[PDB]
Amino acid sequence: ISDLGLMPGGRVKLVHSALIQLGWGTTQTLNVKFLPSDPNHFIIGTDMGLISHGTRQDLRVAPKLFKPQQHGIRPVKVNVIDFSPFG
Amino acid sequence: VWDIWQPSGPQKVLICESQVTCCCLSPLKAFLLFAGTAHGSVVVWDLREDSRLHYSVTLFWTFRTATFSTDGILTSVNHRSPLQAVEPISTSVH
Amino acid sequence: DSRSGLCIEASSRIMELDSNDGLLKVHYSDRLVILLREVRQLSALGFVIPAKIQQVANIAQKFCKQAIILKQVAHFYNSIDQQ
Repeated sequence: ISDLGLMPGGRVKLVHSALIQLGWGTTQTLNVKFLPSDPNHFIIGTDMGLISHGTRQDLRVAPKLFKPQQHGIRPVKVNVIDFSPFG
Repeated sequence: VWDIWQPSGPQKVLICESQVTCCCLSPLKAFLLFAGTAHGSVVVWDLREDSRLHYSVTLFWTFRTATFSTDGILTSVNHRSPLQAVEPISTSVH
Repeated sequence: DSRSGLCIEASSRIMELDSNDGLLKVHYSDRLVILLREVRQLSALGFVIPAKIQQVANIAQKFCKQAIILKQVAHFYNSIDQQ
């Protein structure tokens, strides 16, 4: 099964989990951004006002979360994530 | 699809059936173009393809439509959940 | 009153669209969007979520997922048609 062209498919699949620390109780994500330097690292932001860190290969390198010098929650609903294109 | 330095007029165009978002390009060369569908499926067009077997119009300009979406063979990777973002992961070291 | 009463699942149609164009007819598109926002905002704001809302919210997810795969099947068919 394919289109009537000469094109690849989607047989390969890998799945990774997220929101372990974050998770009614069911939470979601809003945005993801990977690290240009080592694309195996990435961060994910959620509506609850926090951003988590993780990677693909070694999933225990630094499983910390990012937070400003604030308290409580402040669900600022982060909507844009980027990376500084420098060293 | 168009370029900054080129004169007036799009260079190419891709088409789909449902709402398209979560779009990105190939970082090594213009081989594929990727996009996430609003309804959770994933599509990719073949960029490095000649113009043939596509509906053309006069005034010439020719359209291009070619992808096999995850709408076909059923699987779990779709997770039946809208997508938020896609990104090319340049980690192939195998 | 009107949105917990056995939400009717989405169904596709091809009889009214006898032009080789299958379409999914979602009935309660509002209920889904509302409940999704409902639980998300109540959680973020530190508000209590009544049992009634959590039951239907979990159900609403079921409807959303099923509606999407139905669209996928329709899209697959529609692709076949175009060929």
